[PDB]
Amino acid sequence: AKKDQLTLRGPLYGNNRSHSKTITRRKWNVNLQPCKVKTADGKTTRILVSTRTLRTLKKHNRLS
Amino acid sequence: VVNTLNTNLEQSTSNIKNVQVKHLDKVSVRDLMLANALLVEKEVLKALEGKFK
Amino acid sequence: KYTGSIFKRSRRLGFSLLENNKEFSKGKKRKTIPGQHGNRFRSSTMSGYAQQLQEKQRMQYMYGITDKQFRRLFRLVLKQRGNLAVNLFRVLESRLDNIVYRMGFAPTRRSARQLVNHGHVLLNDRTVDTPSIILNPGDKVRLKAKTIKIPIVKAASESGVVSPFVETNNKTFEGTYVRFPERSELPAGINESYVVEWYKRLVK
Amino acid sequence: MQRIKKGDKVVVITGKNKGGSGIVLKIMPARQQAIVEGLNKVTRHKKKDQTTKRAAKQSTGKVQQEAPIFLSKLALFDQKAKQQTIGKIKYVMDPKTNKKTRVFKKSNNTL
RNA sequence: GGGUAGGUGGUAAGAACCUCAGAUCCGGAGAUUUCCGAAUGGAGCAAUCCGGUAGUUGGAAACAGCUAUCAUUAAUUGAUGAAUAAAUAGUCAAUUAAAGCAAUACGUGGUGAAGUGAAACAUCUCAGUAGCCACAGGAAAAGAAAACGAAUGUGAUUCCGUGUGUAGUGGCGAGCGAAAGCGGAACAGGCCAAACUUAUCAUUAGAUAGGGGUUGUAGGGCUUGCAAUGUGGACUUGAAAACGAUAGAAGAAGCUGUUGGAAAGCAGCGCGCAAAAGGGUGAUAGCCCCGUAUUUGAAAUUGUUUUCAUACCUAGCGAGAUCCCUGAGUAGCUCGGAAAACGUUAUUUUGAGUGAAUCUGCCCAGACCAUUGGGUAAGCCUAAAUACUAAUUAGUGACCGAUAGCGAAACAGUACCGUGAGGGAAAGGUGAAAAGAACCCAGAGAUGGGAGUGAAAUAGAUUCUGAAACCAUAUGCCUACAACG
RNA sequence: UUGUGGUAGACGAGCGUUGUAUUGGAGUUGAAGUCAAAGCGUGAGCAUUGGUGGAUCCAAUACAAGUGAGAAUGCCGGCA
RNA sequence: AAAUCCAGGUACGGGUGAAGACACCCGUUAGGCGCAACGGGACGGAAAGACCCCGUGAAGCUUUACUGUAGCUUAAUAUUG
Ligand SMILES: [Mg+2]
Ligand SMILES: [Mg+2]
Ligand SMILES: [Mg+2]
Ligand SMILES: [Mg+2]
Ligand SMILES: [Mg+2]
Ligand SMILES: [Mg+2]
Ligand SMILES: [Mg+2]
Ligand SMILES: [Mg+2]
Ligand SMILES: [Mg+2]
Ligand SMILES: [Mg+2]
Ligand SMILES: [Mg+2]
Ligand SMILES: [Mg+2]
Ligand SMILES: [Mg+2]
Ligand SMILES: [Mg+2]
Ligand SMILES: [Mg+2]
Ligand SMILES: [Mg+2]
Ligand SMILES: [Mg+2]
Ligand SMILES: [Mg+2]
Ligand SMILES: [Mg+2]
Ligand SMILES: [Mg+2]
Ligand SMILES: [Mg+2]
Ligand SMILES: [Mg+2]
Ligand SMILES: [Mg+2]
Ligand SMILES: [Mg+2]
Ligand SMILES: [Mg+2]
Ligand SMILES: [Mg+2]
Ligand SMILES: [Mg+2]
Ligand SMILES: [Mg+2]
Ligand SMILES: [Mg+2]
Ligand SMILES: [Mg+2]
Ligand SMILES: [Mg+2]
Ligand SMILES: [Mg+2]
Ligand SMILES: [Mg+2]
Ligand SMILES: [Mg+2]
Repeated sequence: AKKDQLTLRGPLYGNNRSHSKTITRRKWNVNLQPCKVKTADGKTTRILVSTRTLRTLKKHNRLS
Repeated sequence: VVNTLNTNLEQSTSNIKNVQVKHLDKVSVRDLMLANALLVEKEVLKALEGKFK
Repeated sequence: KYTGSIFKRSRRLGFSLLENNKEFSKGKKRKTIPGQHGNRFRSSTMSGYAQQLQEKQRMQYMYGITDKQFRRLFRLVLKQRGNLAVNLFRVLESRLDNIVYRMGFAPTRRSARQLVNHGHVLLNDRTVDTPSIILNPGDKVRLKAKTIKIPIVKAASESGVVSPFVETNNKTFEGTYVRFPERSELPAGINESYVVEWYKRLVK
Repeated sequence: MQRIKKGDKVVVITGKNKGGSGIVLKIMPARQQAIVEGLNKVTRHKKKDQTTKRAAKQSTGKVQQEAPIFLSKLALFDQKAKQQTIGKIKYVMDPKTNKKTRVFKKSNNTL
């Protein structure tokens, strides 16, 4: 599914309000961008993660 | 009409579908005027005046 | 929803946030939890009332009461004549199982209560199953014969041990009293009267 | 135990037959009836059927048999007493054999 | 174990047996449990087909019997091992769990309309309802203040009444509608991270396993003393006792006469009651029977509570130092949405982006600032009151009484309809007892008329009572020159 | 004394069905049901007798309603 | 068997009438009841008119009617040196 692999945070369903307040259901998708990290002997394994998690990995020295 | 819930009296008058025994806080208008006859205890009567106030 | 592999993600980070929140190290604390909660008390600085609360707890435990029942009994005794500091003591000590424990046919007050609930207990103008009836100073409590048919008997001995505010003859199973317990027979475990004022604030 | 058993003398206390003494030959507990010899004589109109070795003859005319009677209408008959009378029974247990035994309540006669 | 003298399940008679060395029957505990079905050795058109492996018995072998085992995924462990040295991917083996179903009912979460109303309609309502899906549990959810809110105030959550159809919110239209406070049901608060310290990891630890700690009238750690050996739990194992649940035992009291087929009705004279609830017995029985009130009883399984011991947690008040720790892609902010009564806004939440501080700190008191005051976010667990009844036991009905009551009183989700999903009926009563009509006559027979049983046969299996419409027969009157609601 | 035609409609007074609560009463010497007849009422309605029928029913005062059928190309069953 | 059927014992002429009568008014004619025929009438039967109108009805279709939207395209921003 279109979801992160580190966390379980997925899409967010909501309303598409326009002028005249017409209601149409829409979906916000998370920015799943590929990322490589070093775990278990630094073994890089591409993992589709959200940019938010990408920032977290970068600050946590993990992303190297 | 009984104030102290005697047990010997309650053991009897239970196989008699006709007669019945009740406490002062249990009798109502209908039970009173269905009686056509009633035997009232003296201390029940003293409590009666107290309840009326 | 796939091969979540908690090892894969947990080790993937080794600290992170989700990792540490879940950190399997998660012990049991399954004895820490119970006991400390159990029941506490002490007195503080800002409210004073701390003493009242602790004393209330002690008194309720001495007789095995729920706070709601206590509020009911205080409401009952509150209205009458005046400085009723002699009435509520009799009210708190008029419990049937309380009388059964001071009567001496049970090892402990709650055990006596269990007996009462199990239908051991015979009264005068009535009988008894509920362990909460308020008894009158001069009332009899003839013990059953079935209980004696189960000789554990060890009890009868306690009966004589007694406390002066209870007059019960051993083996013969009978009891009544007069001169309701004075404060001497209500020992210093709980002997104060500002718990009364605590309930006056909390209960109208 | 049971009020009526197979064998003891019994009489009828209600119906067309009054004071009919007899011996119970069989008891159906489920429908609560009792076959007593000499009482409730019914006469089935015996037809003729021939489909078996015994049915080849099956000689049956006006055979009179026994009709079942409700156990409520039955009452035990006393024998030990010099003056026999109809009464009700108890279920005393004598410690001599520790076995339940029927005893009448208007006398002291066993069974 | 209880309990007896009958039993071999119903339409069901007969034949043949069993049973007093204690049968059938009731209760507790076990044994066996074909095939399909989550189905799981492989397949497949369900109740079928085709096997592998390791044993063991016959055969001279193929083979055939008799056993056990053989699915997938996830976790742990071990062995083996690519591109490519090492190492992984991968492969194999062992152990432990998961699959599914149902209670036409309750819970949580995700998703989520339309008919309709607004007398049209798009904002709005309907409605976060129906439906779809995921996960449970015996309840679930929630939960211990970065809170309410305006005070010399209350002090987890949940549920009920009121506050009130109030403040408010609404093409300010249709409509929607709290949060405080007050009265009640129940009541319980707990535990980690970090400091500091111990031991070990090529100790590059930034990791593992322990001691220490759990906060707001700030708490804890650092150093230094006094008082403590207790009280209490949401608590483990045992032992004992009590109250029950799953079969049961005992359990009082009536005769006579009359109508009647039959008495229990009616009448006379009695009797018992902690039993006058009910059912049956040829009509309407307190005393005919079974029962009921009441007193009792468990070998075995199981529930609740209590007692004792036993593990495991749990403890106060000071002094000094002025040092350290208190949860970060977090709280805020911007851009689009939403939750709350609110149609987006102080508070809560988040898809994208950015991004702080560290008790003289941070958040809140409906924009915002200052003063005052309240509270300690970014970690976890939490009984009780609360929601519901497919099922087990007891019971009740100014509830229904075969067109009613569940669709289904009978063998009803059946017959039947449709490829299928699906749709879906009608139908009860002889008599106290079959004593269910032997026999005679007519007829080919069914059947009918007698006979017989029965109180009744015009109660006869067409089987309680038998209405009208409808069809025939007949006593009496009228009617074939007569225009007719 | 003045009145009494009447649809929509307003108001008032009553009848009838079933059950419940209190009183009393009838019933295998025959209740309900059901059919017939030459009765009584201002109206809904109410009796008497006889046949059939085989076990419940009636009167008074109150109470509660699935309480009143001629029509809906009404539903079901039967019969023209 | 079938649709049909308010109960019928169901004439004609002129007139009348909700405006075209088996049934009303005034006259005329006609014994009771069938059978075989043919269709004049019973505004005959079957189908709650499809034409027309009405309803602040439904549905399908169309467009520079309104309000939106899938898709396509452009820019900012993150991945992004
Ligand atoms: Mg909408
Ligand atoms: Mg046995
Ligand atoms: Mg709409
Ligand atoms: Mg509308
Ligand atoms: Mg409308
Ligand atoms: Mg929970
Ligand atoms: Mg018992
Ligand atoms: Mg018995
Ligand atoms: Mg008896
Ligand atoms: Mg009876
Ligand atoms: Mg804020
Ligand atoms: Mg909303
Ligand atoms: Mg502060
Ligand atoms: Mg904090
Ligand atoms: Mg039905
Ligand atoms: Mg019917
Ligand atoms: Mg079929
Ligand atoms: Mg005949
Ligand atoms: Mg017939
Ligand atoms: Mg009939
Ligand atoms: Mg003539
Ligand atoms: Mg003529
Ligand atoms: Mg004429
Ligand atoms: Mg008038
Ligand atoms: Mg009536
Ligand atoms: Mg009659
Ligand atoms: Mg009706
Ligand atoms: Mg026909
Ligand atoms: Mg004209
Ligand atoms: Mg036509
Ligand atoms: Mg029309
Ligand atoms: Mg329109
Ligand atoms: Mg419309
Ligand atoms: Mg682009």
